[PDB]
Amino acid sequence: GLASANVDFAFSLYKQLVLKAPDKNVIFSPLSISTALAFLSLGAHNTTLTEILKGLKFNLTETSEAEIHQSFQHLLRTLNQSSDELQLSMGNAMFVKEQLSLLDRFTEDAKRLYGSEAFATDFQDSAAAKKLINDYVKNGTRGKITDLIKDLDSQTMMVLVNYIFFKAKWEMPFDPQDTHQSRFYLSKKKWVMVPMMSLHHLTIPYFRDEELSCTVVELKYTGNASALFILPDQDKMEEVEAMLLPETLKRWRDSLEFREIGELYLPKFSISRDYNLNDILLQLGIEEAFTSKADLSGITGARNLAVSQVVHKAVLDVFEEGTEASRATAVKITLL
Amino acid sequence: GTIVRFNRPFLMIIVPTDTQNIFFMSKVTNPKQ
Repeated sequence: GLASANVDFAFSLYKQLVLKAPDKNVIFSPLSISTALAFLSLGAHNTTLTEILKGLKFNLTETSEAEIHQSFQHLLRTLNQSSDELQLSMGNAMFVKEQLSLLDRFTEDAKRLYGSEAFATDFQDSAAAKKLINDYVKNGTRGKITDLIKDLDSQTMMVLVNYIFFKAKWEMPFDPQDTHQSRFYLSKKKWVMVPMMSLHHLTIPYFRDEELSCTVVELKYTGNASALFILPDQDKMEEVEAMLLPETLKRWRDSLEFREIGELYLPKFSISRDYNLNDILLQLGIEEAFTSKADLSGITGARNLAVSQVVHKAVLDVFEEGTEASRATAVKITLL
Repeated sequence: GTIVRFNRPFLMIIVPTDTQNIFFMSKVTNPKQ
């Protein structure tokens, strides 16, 4: 259900991000974005609502708004498990202006379906409001995301926030002593020097996709999570990207077979990306929510709110012991 | 013996082991940012 839509959404979003900056690293969490938008759709009506759900890639003929929110509730209940060597947490929050009246139904649905906390914020003191939201996110992402919110309109009525923190250890860790500075080719004739970690004589799921000119390998983490790596041949990235479809991912995972690998080299790195998703969302059909015709009357009972901006911040750390990934999404909503 | 060397642009997708879903996704074109 939700998984199918999420994979479709993930790849659709990916292609748009690449179009915007074809040379830069792409780092995001479909789940964080989908969750924040589904949370927002809780208070949307008519076309505003329809566009969001359709934008999230849900087949409204095969699934109903009720089912959708239930999927997100179960998803939240399931994910929050930070213990068994694998730490995974996700939280939702809404910072609403002091004295702004919200429908009881919205607040209740938000708490039970999105486990959303609600915080009365004095948006007039922009500097104070920023820190509160940023500190909440900083706290939630164990210190990784520090500046999700850079600025706010003094006309801000509320901000929906979602954050996901992930920390796992490799099932087969890399020995730091085997990490050596080596070349990472940006292009066929240009490269940078980076710490290249290595593993020798390991048996892992592998698949050489001759049809797509790429190699797929899976490195499991201790827990119920894995990292799928897709290595396109030299100059085949765009060809692989053009084929990033749900059926492709499924085919890859179904084609994986255990194979003895003599040597595996993977760079150790820490990268981050900052995004203003307005352009991307509009391209995905989510439009009315941003306009004067925004119908978010399900939040306060009147059409007096419109989305001004949706931001996303992402951080990825890959090292010898494991991986740390942090993502956060914020939906700034102003007066209309 | 086969050798897999990630010394050029690659994609990394973190997915649950027993579910067709995507938690995190990245294209690393330059690990130095």
